[PDB]
Amino acid sequence: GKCNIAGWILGNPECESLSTASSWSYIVETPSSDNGTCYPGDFIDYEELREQLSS
Amino acid sequence: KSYINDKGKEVLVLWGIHHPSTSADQQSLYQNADTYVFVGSSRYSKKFKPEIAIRPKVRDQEGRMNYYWTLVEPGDKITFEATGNLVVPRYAFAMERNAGSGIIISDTPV
Amino acid sequence: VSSFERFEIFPKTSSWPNHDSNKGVTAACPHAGAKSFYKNLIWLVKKGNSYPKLSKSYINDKGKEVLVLWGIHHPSTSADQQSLYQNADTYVFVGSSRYSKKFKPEIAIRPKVRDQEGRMNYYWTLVEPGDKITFEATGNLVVPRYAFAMERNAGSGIIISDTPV
Repeated sequence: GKCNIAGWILGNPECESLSTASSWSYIVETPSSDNGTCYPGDFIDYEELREQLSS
Repeated sequence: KSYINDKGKEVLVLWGIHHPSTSADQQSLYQNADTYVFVGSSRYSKKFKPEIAIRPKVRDQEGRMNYYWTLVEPGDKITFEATGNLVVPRYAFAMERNAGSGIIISDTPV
Repeated sequence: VSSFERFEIFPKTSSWPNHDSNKGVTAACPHAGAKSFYKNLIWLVKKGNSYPKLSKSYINDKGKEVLVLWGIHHPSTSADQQSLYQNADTYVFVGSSRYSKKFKPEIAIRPKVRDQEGRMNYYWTLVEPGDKITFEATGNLVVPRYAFAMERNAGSGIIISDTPV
């Protein structure tokens, strides 16, 4: 939905309503999905994590 | 605090390190002025040192929070040690990664 | 690069009332035989016998990216540390909305390169339009003097050649 992987995997309060199945084949974000790290800072090796979690 | 992976699969553990804007904020949150955080498993090992300084306000914050992650193997222990500045895990994730997909960024409806 | 404008991000004459902005020269960087230093950086040194806590911010009002470069000096000896910065146990912190790093001088003798047993590490970041970059130090900071407002264009490369333009 309106969250990104950072926001989703940390449990950003705006993503609580998302349903997360026990498996998935790829990930979809929207171009306007920017509910991420609501407290600013660095997400280390973020892109690696995204790839790890992609399926 | 230690956790042993008894899930029979990899566990993604995420945590945060907080870097306060000021020495006052450091004391107000954690009391100890000179703190560290340590995270260790069989394959991961890293000590963190809070870097206290004023950053430009993002979302009204002059402090920063760094986010870290690692994959704990089945049967392995990960240990967290801290005297401050640790955003500890509450939920972690047992998972099985399959091959390699990717991330589609699109308005296209499911 | 489609746009490139050098500007004095921290004016040498006014920015550092509590530090010495003239002694930071070295025989390793001679200019016309005299000891000198990088134009775009200033090697700040203790003023008299004091290096007070430094703090200096710049807000990006250029409507474009600003390239900021700075240096961290790692003296060869504890002696050199005191002679330049007085404080024996110093730090430097650089922070923006996107950058955040604390530096610790690593004091040790390196093999002499260009007559220096000390070392200087060089760092850079791109400040977004409207963002602030902050410098904090109790020694060992080679501060910015000029920075660069810029617009990066697409993607070229670097030709290394004697062929004439």
